[PDB]
Amino acid sequence: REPHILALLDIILRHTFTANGSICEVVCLNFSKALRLLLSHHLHHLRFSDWQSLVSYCCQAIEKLSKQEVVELIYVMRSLVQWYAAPINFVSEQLLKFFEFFFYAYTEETDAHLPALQCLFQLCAYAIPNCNDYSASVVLLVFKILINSDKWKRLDLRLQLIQCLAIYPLWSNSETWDPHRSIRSFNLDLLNSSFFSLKNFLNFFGKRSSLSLANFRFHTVEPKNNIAKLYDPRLHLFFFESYFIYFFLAKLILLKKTSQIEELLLQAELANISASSFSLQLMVIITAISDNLTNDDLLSIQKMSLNFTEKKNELQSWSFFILFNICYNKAYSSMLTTSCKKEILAAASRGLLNSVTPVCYQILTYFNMYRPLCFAS
Amino acid sequence: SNHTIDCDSLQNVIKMLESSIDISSASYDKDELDKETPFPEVLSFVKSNHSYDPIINCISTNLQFTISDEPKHLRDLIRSTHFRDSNPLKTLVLYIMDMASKNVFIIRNHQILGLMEGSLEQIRNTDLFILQKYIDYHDSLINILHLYPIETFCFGMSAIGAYFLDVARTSEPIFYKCLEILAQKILMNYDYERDEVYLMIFIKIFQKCVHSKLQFTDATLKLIVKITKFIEKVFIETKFSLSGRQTFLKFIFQLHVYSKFDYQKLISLTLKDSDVCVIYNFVDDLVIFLKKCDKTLIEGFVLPILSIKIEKSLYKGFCYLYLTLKVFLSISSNRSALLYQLLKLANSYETSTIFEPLLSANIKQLFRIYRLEIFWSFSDFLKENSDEIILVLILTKNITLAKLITSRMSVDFSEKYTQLIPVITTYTHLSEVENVELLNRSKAFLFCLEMLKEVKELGSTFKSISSTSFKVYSQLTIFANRVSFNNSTAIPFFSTKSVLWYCNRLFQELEGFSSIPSVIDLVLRRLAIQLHFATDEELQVTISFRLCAFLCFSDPFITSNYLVMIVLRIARQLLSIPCTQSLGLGIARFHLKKFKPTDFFFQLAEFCMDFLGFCKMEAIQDFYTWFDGYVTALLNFEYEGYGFLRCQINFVRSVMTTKNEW
Repeated sequence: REPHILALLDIILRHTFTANGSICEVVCLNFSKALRLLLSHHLHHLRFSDWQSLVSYCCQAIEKLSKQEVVELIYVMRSLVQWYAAPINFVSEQLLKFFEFFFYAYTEETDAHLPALQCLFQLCAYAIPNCNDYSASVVLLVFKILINSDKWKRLDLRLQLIQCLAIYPLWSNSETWDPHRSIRSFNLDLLNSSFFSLKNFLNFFGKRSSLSLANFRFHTVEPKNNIAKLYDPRLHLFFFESYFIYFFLAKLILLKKTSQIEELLLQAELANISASSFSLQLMVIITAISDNLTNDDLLSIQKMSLNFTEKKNELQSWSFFILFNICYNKAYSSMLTTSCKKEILAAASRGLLNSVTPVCYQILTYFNMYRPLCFAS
Repeated sequence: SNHTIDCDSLQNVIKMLESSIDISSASYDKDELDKETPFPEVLSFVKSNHSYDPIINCISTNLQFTISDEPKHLRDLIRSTHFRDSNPLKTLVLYIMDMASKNVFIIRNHQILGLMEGSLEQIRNTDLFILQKYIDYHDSLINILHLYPIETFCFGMSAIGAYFLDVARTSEPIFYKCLEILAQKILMNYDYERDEVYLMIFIKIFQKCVHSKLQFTDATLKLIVKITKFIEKVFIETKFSLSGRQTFLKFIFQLHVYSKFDYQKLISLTLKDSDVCVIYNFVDDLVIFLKKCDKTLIEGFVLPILSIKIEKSLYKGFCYLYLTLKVFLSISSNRSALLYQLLKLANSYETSTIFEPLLSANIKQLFRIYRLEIFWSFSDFLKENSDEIILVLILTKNITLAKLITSRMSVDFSEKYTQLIPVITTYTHLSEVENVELLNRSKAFLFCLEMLKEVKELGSTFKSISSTSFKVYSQLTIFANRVSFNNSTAIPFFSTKSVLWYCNRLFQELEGFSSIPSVIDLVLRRLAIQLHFATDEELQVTISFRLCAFLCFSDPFITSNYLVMIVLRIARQLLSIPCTQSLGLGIARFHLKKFKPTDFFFQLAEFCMDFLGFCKMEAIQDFYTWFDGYVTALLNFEYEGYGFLRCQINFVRSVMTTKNEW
């Protein structure tokens, strides 16, 4: 019976509150998976008290942890996350207590720890305001795991690391509470390793421009944080979320200058394609924070024009992303830079006569559209 | 203006677009042409049926059907819509035959706990079934849903909306059949109907039906019994559902009727959830439930709900509690109690460390909160607070505890007693029932203590009928915009006749000293400033009732220019408060009557622009008639002539002012 199934799930959660000894419990893991197959969350026989018991059971099992038992713990974490009834602060505290022993011997690439990471992210989603100490500890652990994954060359690993880092106000708080700017430089280096991993054939180009259905400054997804609420809303339509994965991988270091990006722009102008893409991703949200000179903005616009004149698709796309950031920039661009961006948009519109060069209109949407405060003449 | 040539050009453009064939796009173009009209739709339907097999095409067709249903509610648009008349249902059967043919198919009750991948597909499928039923023209739909698989309706909540589409209120039999089908589904598969998502959707649909029509929630005893049985489930009893449970509690609070949820229970549930968003939403729901029912059970408990907890503040559960306390401070009832709760929760230090969490500086700060509200358990700022604290303790029964504290306070007991003697005699008069500048300041402090910390926090509108003149001033404050039987949260002490004795004592004390208009002016200004301009509505109304009662005890000497002027300034301050504007409108008129002979005028004319004609209308009309009489009284002599009040009152009264006076 399904109510009996939920009762058995509650009983198994209560039993898992103990360390369960050294038994492999492979058959127990299979039984738990079968129980979670139906009415895992979703049932009238489960209890919020039973949900708290399951959360404590997950914490205790992770404490006693270190194969089949790993899958059982992953299923328990998934069921606990499915339980919508749980105290956010208590859930975060229990998740941190479990994550202590979890990071004592952790495997981020393993899918068994993936449900644990998802449960920790669910706890931290509401734990940014509540119980910020355990949330900060979990954020530091997630940053270390993201660096470890970025060391690997798998594109999916880079995407998962970027998502875990964005799982992002906790990351911003940790960066603000980091011991020194050297920690920020180390985070930037880890994100650079992630971008290098994303340079493999398993991932698309990192320029991240001409996003599908990108309505600039229209709806949302400009700064990826409600508090920031920056301008230049870049929108993806998964036609693009496929490019937006690499865009977020780059924004792992582009969003924060590690955002005074004036000296960062001065020192990072290496004219590299990946560097150009990272700068383009950074500019739209860090223009005001950088407080760079108008000459710097004009030089960035000129570099974008030069890279767009290059026949390379990646360089031209990075230039288009930089131009889109400039058109809707948190800082006031120079009038000459604005005219140069208008000329670049005119060239893009001329190239739009050919169907291959949609991309042109999507690139610099705020420039393609009537950007606010621009001279009408 | 608009020209028919433009319409003809638009029609020609539509025809040209129809010529340029672009399946779903062609159907959308045909729908646009049909809308522009007030056949091609049949051709578009045939084209769609040529490729009706694909699932993506089916989802697109369902979305198009939803849009076509929206056309009756698009371009206002609910009624007299441009698109509703633009799109006619006539001759649509040929174009709907292919859609109906494609509509044929030939664990938890939600597809996904989070954002389901393509749940809009199932939602639009249910909407397209509803649109087909509507275009055809409710028990048949219920029977079809019962025969249909559970997962099909469980994928999207729109099916529940379809259940809301059926006339449950008009035909209670349909609702009973739906409830029986749900019970049978639960019996056959416990998890199929045991999921909180479907139950919450059904409860929300029932609440929406009750709110829309008075027929719903009446004669629904079987529905209420089924809802209680659903609440009788183990998960419902244990609240295993948090965002869903919070939403259900909020909906119950919004919906006066008998249920298993209460305001105190709602507050307890809000405090139970450690999520800040859920607690804030439940507090907002309770506040919405406020101002429409007695909130004494919540306002009284607000004061002790918030207390200092550094360990919880590290977990920020105390931060959520402080946010709830701030919300309750924004709530009208028991503003002083809310301020006391906030002060108790706050540490009175490290304000910059708090950095105004959840968005204090000047008025909402703990200092101003303690200034406006003083609560008794019964560094330099510490001593400043301890002065009033020891005043309270010597004003309290624990005399020996106060003496011990003063011995530990490095302050002599008699040193404070020299100035606290007036409070001593004040609360000795309070305890008994049914029975020269320094002295003037002492009697002023006694009058203030009669005004504040002694007057009932919930003062009854009705007053003592001991004095016929008191009834006269009660009439003068009740003939205009008066609402009687105005209650509040808590009553510390009521029916204090001793104040009248004070009115007799001051006139005979120290050759009339402490009965001067000046000292009562200081007392009234002190109490009005104690009413901070940012305080909530209920405390403002309570303080207004207090000062109106004090002006009732006031003598004719308060009719002097400065006294009455400060009185009307405070009255305008009350008028700015929305809830207390009713009382202020009434309390103004007598003070205008007293000021007008003394004003014989620039100040009177400047204050004349205090009307409500910009920003209960019958009460305002009565006050406008009174003001018309008053301004005619001012006009008959027209000594200064700078009032310009006749036209000013005529315009707001909505009486056609004459040209001559204009």
